[PDB]
Amino acid sequence: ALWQFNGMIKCKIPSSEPLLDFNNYGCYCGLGGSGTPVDDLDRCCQTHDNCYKQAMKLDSCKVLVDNPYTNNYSYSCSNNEITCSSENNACEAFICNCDRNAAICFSKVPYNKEHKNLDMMNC
Ligand SMILES: [Ca+2]
Ligand SMILES: [Ca+2]
Repeated sequence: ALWQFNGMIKCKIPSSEPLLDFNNYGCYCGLGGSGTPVDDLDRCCQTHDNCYKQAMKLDSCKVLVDNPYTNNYSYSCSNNEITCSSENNACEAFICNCDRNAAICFSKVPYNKEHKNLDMMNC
């Protein structure tokens, strides 16, 4: 679920405010997205967007009770490291990994403030 994804980002980037810093950035970070990514962070979000699209088409996930935004899974944060629990079912496990990869990607790229709130004519 989104609140668990927020927890993962914090696990990796303690000094961030997830829902604020990674929203309305580039052509892909935030609800929706399309066009040419403007930088590396924008590319992480393009990848995460595609992962969620795949999860919504997974057979093990029930239509739209098991969606990525509200499906809770089991995970743990150990020394700024993220672990998806083996007690999770198939659908829960795929979503946990989408979030895990994004949290890591975010922690490995630069944040360019000049790319906040760009108009669509630039994508
Ligand atoms: Ca997006
Ligand atoms: Ca669940």
